[PDB]
Amino acid sequence: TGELFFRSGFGIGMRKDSPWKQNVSLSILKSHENGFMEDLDKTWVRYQEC
Amino acid sequence: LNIAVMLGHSHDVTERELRTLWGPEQAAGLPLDVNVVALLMNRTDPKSLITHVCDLMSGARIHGLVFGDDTDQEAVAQMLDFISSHTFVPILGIHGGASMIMADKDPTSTFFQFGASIQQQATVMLKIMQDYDWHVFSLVTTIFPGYREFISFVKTTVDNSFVGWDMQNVITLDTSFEDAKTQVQLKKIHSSVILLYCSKDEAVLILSEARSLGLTGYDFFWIVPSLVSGNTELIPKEFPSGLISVSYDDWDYSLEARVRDGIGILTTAASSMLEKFSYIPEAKASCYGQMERPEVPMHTLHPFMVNVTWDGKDLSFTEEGYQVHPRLVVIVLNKDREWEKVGKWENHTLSLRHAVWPRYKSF
Amino acid sequence: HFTPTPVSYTAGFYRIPVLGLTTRMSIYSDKSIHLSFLRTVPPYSHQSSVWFEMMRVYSWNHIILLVSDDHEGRAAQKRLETLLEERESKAEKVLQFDPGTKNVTALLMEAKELEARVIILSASEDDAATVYRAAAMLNMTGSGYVWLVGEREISGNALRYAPDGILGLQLINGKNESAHISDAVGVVAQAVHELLEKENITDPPRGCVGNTNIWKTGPLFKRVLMSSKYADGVTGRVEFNEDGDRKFANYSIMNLQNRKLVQVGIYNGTHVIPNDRKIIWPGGETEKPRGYQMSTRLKIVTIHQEPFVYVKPTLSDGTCKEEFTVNGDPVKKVICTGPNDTSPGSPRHTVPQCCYGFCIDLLIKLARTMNFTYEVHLVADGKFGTQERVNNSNKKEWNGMMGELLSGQADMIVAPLTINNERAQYIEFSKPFKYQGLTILVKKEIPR
Amino acid sequence: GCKLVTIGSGYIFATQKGSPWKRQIDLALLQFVGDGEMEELE
Amino acid sequence: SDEPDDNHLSIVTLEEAPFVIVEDIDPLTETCVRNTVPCRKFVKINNSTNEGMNVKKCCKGFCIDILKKLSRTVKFTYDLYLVTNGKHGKKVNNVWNGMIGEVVYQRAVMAVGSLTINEERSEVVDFSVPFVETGISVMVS
Repeated sequence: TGELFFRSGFGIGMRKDSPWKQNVSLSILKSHENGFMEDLDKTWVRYQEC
Repeated sequence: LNIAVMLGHSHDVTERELRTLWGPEQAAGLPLDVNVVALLMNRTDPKSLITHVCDLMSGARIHGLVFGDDTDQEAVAQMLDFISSHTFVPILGIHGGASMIMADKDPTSTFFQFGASIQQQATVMLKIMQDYDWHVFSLVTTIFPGYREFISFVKTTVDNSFVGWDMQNVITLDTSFEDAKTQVQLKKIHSSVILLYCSKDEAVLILSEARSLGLTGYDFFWIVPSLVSGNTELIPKEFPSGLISVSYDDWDYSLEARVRDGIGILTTAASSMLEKFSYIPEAKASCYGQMERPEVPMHTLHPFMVNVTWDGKDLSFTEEGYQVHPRLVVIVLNKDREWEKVGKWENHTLSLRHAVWPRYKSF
Repeated sequence: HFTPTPVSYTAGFYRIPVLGLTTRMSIYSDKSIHLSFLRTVPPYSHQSSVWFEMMRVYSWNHIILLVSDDHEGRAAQKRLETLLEERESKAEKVLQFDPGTKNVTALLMEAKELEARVIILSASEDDAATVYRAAAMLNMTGSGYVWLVGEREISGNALRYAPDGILGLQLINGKNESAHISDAVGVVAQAVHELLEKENITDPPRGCVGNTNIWKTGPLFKRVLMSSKYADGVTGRVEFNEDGDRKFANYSIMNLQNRKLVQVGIYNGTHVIPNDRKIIWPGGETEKPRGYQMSTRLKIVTIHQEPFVYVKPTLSDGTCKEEFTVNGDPVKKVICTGPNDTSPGSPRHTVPQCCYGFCIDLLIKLARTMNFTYEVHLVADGKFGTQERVNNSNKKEWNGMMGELLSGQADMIVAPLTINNERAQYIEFSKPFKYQGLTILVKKEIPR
Repeated sequence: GCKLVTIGSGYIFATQKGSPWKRQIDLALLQFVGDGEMEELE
Repeated sequence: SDEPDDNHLSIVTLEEAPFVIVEDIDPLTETCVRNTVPCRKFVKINNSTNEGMNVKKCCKGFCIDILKKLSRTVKFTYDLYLVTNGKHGKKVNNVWNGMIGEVVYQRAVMAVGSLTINEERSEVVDFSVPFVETGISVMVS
């Protein structure tokens, strides 16, 4: 019940001097654009009901 | 065995001999034959240091040191380094310039002082801001050597607080006799409680300016520590009501009470010597020779000054020689501008006050 | 140990200014206790600023700092950290020592764990010499292992066990003290003739008896000495810092080559002049090395959260099974080292346990597209971890997963972490997966 | 009248460089989402 | 008698309802409407004379309330104009138009919009935090 309280995103724990924020976030853009987010929606999220 | 005492001209010498006799007949009856040599002076003078110190080091290698002066020069306690390192004799600083702690205690220093313990100053100032809920600040220091320390104390101990103290920035007056730049930096005060860390003459200057700035109004408040109060015997003119200091003054104490307390501290350190040794590293002979080395093979009082308790009062000291259970007489100026007893910090370092919120009362 | 304390402080009863001629012990540079003591020769901590110039010539970001814990050492640490955080450059490690460390080998094995091979040194001579032994002993000297050395370690046996190609420092006109005599007498003479132009010149006390008063023109001595400029010195411009140490005294950077110092670096105070004598970097070639070498081995600790990480046991082999999804697809599974009794104050036994979920699929996608390997662990706490107080009631510290990244133990959090502003102040997220928020479990009521 | 039904019940498909402003803007947005003033605009 | 100041942020966005809703100058004894900022359009004279007269027009919406919040939090000055050439960004032999054309060619040093943070756009332009959730939806009767 209720709305999404504190609407944030689910990110990755990355140190500030980590140089690989870049291409990982590019792969994140690919996951949103090519539906790999939707692929995990199929493969882990959307199975069950009552 | 031997304790040397140099004082400001004050309560007298035979009085201190009677105080030593009463401390000897009081308690902890001393297999060591403790013998004390005391004098009254008024000097900040190093030839007096050479004469008195070297002539008492020639005489029977005196092992204890107590110093309560009627002085204010801070660097004297810093010049006790060469006694602590060219005699390696432990030093006790109760009043005077020996009280003025600005010497961060070296591993070669043998300092233990009844003076205004700096970390405890910062914590007690913050608990004063707690206990009447003065969350809104204004911070004015200067750039005397050692005030950037206090800037670090205020910043860290507010940032280590979940209270969320309302911060107005540390307004550091750069040099003296600016008198236009100081007024520009002190028109930047826009709150009630003004926290000062300065000298005494600069406090005269800042109060003379702030009586023109309108900041010495009597809904403002003024909590200024023992850097400016110092001798409560000296009450200069421009210092109004509601000035709040934190100092180890003999309002709650006397001279000879603290004398007997500190001699008892030395005798518990000497009893811990007689526990862990059965012999004592003697004091040096002369100021004019270095015979073999400074090898402290018999391990002087720095582990032995750790644990000291007297008469229900833990007179023990920290790693940097500050008081574990401190005294911290908190003293507020009133209408008559009289240094009077308000706060205490002897019970688990907790405040013991009069619940009088209003103190700036038309001086 | 007869570096000059006593004459200085016995002049420091009544706040009398003293100029240390060639002293480099930055204990004396501490204004808080050493009141009125200024120098014609700046100490090594000013040299700390000089190494930042190396940064802007040699383009570094990963820094190894080695400090024998001294008031000199901690003051140099303060200057280093200020000049880092002004340019936002970030050091990796500051390992700490006493003068006398010989079992450096544990801290050396810690030093084997970095991209950086940039070694900045501040300790005594024999400290350095034994380290040049133990690290060489590690092997730890190869091209990239660049030794950035204070001049105390350019004396004694620190000279005699160091390798070659080491960048060291030399202050120009440090030892010819006759030039210091000429410069200092010119400076103090015109400073006196600045003093005599002022007013209320207080009389200097004859006796050290009865003179119970500090100098009044003490700060006026200080205002003369800080504000006087002497461009016509033998050493260059005799003009001071806000430390009373000289600005723009000429610097040189040297290289033991067959243990023979070779001139490369020249500074007025800041102006970079590399000499034509090349820098053979102190292992291999003259190529500017990289303290940047990745491992593609990512320390991951995983929060016990299903379905994100289903934490199930392995087989009796310690290995995961052969299972399938609902789709009949074999699950990407991870052996995860983690405790059995996942509670505080319990016998915790690091067991391989199977892990299942979103983030494993994500990491193997990133293994394919990114070419990294992943070192996956379970949380001993089972918690995220916040800023809470440790005893003495002020120690605000990040706990849990935040405490694991901020201690160097974990290098990655691959877990559904909500974007937190305070966490982003320390540990910055990538682009987030799911734009979600908190919801509320309410019970299903029974029918009538 | 709102008989015009969009895609599902909210089923969403398709699920300057070097400025120092980025930290300021992003921590500010963490403050606003932590305070919900974007929800006030909503 | 200089006093240099670099606080003026050229923010040139599209008319995007309800993020950006542009009104005209109201004759309310001044040019001051309670929620508006004047925004200088380039109102072209003719087709042959394309001289865009910078006409101040009243401005409201989400993003202008957000820039008011940033003048209250980040506390700087923000220069509002409107986009005429292109809408967001067009790879016209990778010569960007619209928002991205104003960002890359630094016409709009700052650009807010209702900008979709695309992977192709993140290749070219950096982006902030998402502040409004979106994606692709389908509207039907």
